[PDB]
Amino acid sequence: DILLTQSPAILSVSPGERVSFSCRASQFVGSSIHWYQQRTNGSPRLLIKYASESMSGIPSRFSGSGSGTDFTLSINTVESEDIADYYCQQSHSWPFTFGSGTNLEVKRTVAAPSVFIFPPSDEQLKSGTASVVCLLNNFYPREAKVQWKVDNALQSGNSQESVTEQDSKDSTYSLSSTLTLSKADYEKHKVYACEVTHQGLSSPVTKSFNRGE
Amino acid sequence: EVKLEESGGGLVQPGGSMKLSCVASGFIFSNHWMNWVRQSPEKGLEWVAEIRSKSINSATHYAESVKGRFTISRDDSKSAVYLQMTDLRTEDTGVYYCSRNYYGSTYDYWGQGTTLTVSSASTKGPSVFPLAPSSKSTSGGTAALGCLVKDYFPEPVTVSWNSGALTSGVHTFPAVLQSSGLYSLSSVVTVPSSSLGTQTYICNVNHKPSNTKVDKKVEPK
Ligand SMILES: OC[C@@H](O)[C@@H](O)CO
Repeated sequence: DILLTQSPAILSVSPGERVSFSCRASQFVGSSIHWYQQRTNGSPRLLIKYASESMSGIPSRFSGSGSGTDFTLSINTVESEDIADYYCQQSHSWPFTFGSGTNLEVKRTVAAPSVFIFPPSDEQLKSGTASVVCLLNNFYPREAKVQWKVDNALQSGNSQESVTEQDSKDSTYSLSSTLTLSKADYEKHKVYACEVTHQGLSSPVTKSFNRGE
Repeated sequence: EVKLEESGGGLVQPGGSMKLSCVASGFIFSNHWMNWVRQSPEKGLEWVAEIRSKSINSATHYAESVKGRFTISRDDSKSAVYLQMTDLRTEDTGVYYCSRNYYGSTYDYWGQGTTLTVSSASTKGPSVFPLAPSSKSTSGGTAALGCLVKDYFPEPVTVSWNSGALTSGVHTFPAVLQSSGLYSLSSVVTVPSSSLGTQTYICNVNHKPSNTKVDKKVEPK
């Protein structure tokens, strides 16, 4: 079987720059390399067939080239909407095989997160559990630090975080941190605080509430 | 408009069976080759099976890793292609896409995928709690609200807002596997703070393996 090596796996470029994705085949594949775009939560969409023929409706900034074993997908001026994974595929010989994909990140100016906190719902509390959620919305770059304090005691091992993939409309990330406690431990404390640090904040941001207010 | 629509994914025990279906429209189905291509974090995109036209004996071809276990078939009167999977393994977990290949070249049309999970664990439907907006989730003219979708198995759940009429500002977070073995996620939307208490916000949570379909009205606190 033919191996398609896509390296590097991550590309990070600024808007308006040209970017090139590399696909190298372990054997001659002629010109039978096809390129696909897969956006977050989406299906692969065919972009270029046979190395350099762009499909109808693909924006003109996309183009491909190459023959033999070495192939390139170019985006001559990249925009945030181009954020996705890009896969190559060979149909020179059976079975057809795909590359591992290269992810495209499009850089932007630093954006501090908006920070929001949510107390547990009355419904969940009636079930014996308290989840407290802290939302860090629409920030860049990806790195952010979230710390839970309960009556100023730093918390550990009772929270989980989830980060979205980079947004193709505005190049930002978002993050949720969920602190989960038993209703009993929730009711033994008063102040529930979320503390956020990020490149875009001049000092840590704290969002908090007093239980039962 | 070509459309491909998969269904039938879900949870199955190791060694078990499951049949996926796909219905096609927008091209002459009986002339074209229908494929299943699966995707997983470990293996990436992986061709699974192809069935070609009745005119050339409906010839079926399988990836070596599913040969003998999977059977692909088609019904041209229904514009349907099927994948019967047996002796399923943990490593068969993934998203299964229905796809057309143009006579041995490009996969030029893809469905939206259907998710298969091969696991000994049981199906559990989610509980849905509001993430209620308040001053604590207001930042200038932006307020945030959402839904906490907790303690379900397997993946996936879909969340929409106001039956899909609300898409701007929505973030549905990747699920996290809790220590319990159950998944959990939040879906949030940011809205103008002036619209709190004057506009209705309902998250529509769907978890097909447990036939949960829940609409949750999220009200200010
Ligand atoms: O979802 C956008 C939010 O920031 C509003 O304030 C704009 O209408």
